Amino acid sequence: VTARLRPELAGLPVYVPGKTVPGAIKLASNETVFGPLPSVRAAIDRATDTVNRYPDNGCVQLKAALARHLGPDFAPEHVAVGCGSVSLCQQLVQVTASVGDEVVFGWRSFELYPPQVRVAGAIPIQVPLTDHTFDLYAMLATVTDRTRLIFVCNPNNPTSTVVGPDALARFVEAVPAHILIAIDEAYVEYIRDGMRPDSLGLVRAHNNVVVLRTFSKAYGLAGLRIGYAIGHPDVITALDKVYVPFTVSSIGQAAAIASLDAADELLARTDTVVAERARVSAELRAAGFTLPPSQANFVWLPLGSRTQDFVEQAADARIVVRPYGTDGVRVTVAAPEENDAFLRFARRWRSDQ
Amino acid sequence: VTARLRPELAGLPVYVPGKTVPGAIKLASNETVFGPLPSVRAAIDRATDTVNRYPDNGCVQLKAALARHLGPDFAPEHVAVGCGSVSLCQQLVQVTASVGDEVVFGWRSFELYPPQVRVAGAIPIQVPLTDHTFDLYAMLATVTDRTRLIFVCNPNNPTSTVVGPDALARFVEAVPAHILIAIDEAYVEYIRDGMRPDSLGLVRAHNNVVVLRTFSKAYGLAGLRIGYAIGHPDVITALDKVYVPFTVSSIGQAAAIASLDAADELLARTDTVVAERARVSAELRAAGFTLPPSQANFVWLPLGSRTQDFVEQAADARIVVRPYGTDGVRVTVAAPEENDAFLRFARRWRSDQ
Ligand SMILES: Cc1ncc(COP(=O)(O)O)c(CN)c1O
Ligand SMILES: Cc1ncc(COP(=O)(O)O)c(CN)c1O
Repeated sequence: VTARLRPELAGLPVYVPGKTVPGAIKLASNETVFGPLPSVRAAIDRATDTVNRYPDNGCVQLKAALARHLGPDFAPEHVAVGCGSVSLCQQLVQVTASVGDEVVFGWRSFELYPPQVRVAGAIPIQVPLTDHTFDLYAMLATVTDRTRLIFVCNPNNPTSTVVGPDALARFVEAVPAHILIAIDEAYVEYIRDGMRPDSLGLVRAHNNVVVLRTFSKAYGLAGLRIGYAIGHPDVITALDKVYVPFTVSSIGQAAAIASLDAADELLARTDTVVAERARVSAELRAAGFTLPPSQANFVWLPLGSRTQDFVEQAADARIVVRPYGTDGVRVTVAAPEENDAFLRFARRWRSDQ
Repeated sequence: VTARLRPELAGLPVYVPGKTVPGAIKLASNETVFGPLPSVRAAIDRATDTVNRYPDNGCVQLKAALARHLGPDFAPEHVAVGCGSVSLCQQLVQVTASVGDEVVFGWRSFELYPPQVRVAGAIPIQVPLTDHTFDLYAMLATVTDRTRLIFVCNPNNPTSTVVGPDALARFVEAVPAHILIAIDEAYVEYIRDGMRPDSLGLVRAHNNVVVLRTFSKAYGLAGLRIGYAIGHPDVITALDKVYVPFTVSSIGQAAAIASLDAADELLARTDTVVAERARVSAELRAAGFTLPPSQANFVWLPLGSRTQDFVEQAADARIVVRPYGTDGVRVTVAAPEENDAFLRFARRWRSDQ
């Protein structure tokens, strides 16, 4: 006899992380390539002095720094902080959804969403993409009385694309006002070409809109786990009710504050990533690959049934890229020498096809 | 109109942390008082270089070290790691309980249990203590067909006591074998007087027993959030299914590994805390305070309706102690000079009654 566990656990689609392989360049987790700035390193060591003490459960000084960086329309009451935006995704489910409820999102999208929804006893409504892009029209139509939460992943992980900014505004305006809408903006700092939506204006104009952002990519703290949500104080308060206490570490909070102080410097680096993104995209298309327009720090190769082969052969060339079933491969844009290694491999692989 | 949130959120008993008051003596969060060893800071220093990279989702190195420390009868498959044992408490609830299900625990016990149970839509069965100690007989009598999880907090937070080690074994033997029993051993390193149970023996003897331990107290890493569970590989596999990805940070893992390597030095320090505990207990009793026999790094003062006054008066003396309703005050055993400052206050307060 064994302990009786919940029946939902069997076949639960557990999250599978990007691999780390000795000897290989990693283009599978959308990480930026630079270690911490001197001031960030200093804050980590300063926080290390008092590691025997619990963190601030409320991340008070971080919220004050985030509110200031968000501008005059936002105060700390509009900000929740979580142990990665992955934690905030679960907290959103925990404040909205229970047994038999529905959570709507585009698919393929962040692989985190389905299992977290299922843990709540709710059902994920996975709405197909159109041209590798969230289909807001289709998502709206599938709303029912039991729809408790909607995720819009923008830019989308793993397809890299963004919806039209005006289209997003129309969507939010059309959704029944009682349904929480979470706009996942993990990659927002990489959006160019006038495609960034007025996400903060949407949270101002609508009490049911919450925006998720992260320190893991542009701010370079994927190792330390700081995500934040921007929303209406009632929603922020609810998220803080289900927050697992102390999960955002002291060192994480201090490192995040120091990163905010260096934001001009850190955000300027995204311009370089975007330049490589354009170059990687141009070279891949010149080789004969087709891929959608990326607004993130990665590209999406919809290789279908060939994704497994591409990834295995990439591994043989000491390059780690990220497979998504039989849909495609997500390739991070990183250092120029890593991007060149990937491009050389990609040309060679497609020639062999 | 506001976003519709779950009804269970209204009046949820949200976890209230111990206050942190700059300039005051903090005896409110059961923290140890020493900064990290140079070897631990060095491990953090090395990990700081790659904070741009995600942590190991599987905590492979840490699990291996934990399994070595647990001895020849335990391998990594018996160990789950969480972002604090507080996260593992939620994971336990997530693998066992949903709407209508029951979770039984002694009360007063860990403030964390009721809200996490309610977040699952489950029903907390709160079984009164007897002489400030878990009443295993009464808890057994409360078991039903809907009992999905049992918490035994040993030593108990906040009352500081343990049940008899044989009584614990008999309780485990008498609980129906399909019900998961979690033994919360956050303070196990402080148990003396032959009162420590054979919890690892119980795990080996029973597939439905899981033991929770932490790096936050004896190992002095409260700021960095590492807890671990020891159990049957099926339970561990299940806990890892609901684990929020990457929540145990890269720096936390490195610090925890370093702390295991320095376990002889760190564990030896528990003897000094134990000596202070006996000393403080004698000083309080001589000053007219009754208290149960503590096996933790804190004592429990069953002040009843006077706890608010005691805490307020302590606060005015620049001493932070932890109030629990109209039941009592939990006071951490910390540095000798800090304990003496508290004792001075305690004697003063006593004389004013
Ligand atoms: C859309 C999205 N949201 C959240 C996350 C998780 O980020 P964090 O490291 O802040 O948890 C990811 C990971 N790439 C993502 O793609
Ligand atoms: C019984 C018990 N369990 C778990 C915890 C949480 O410890 P951690 O810091 O590992 O989350 C505490 C905190 N005092 C506790 O008292």
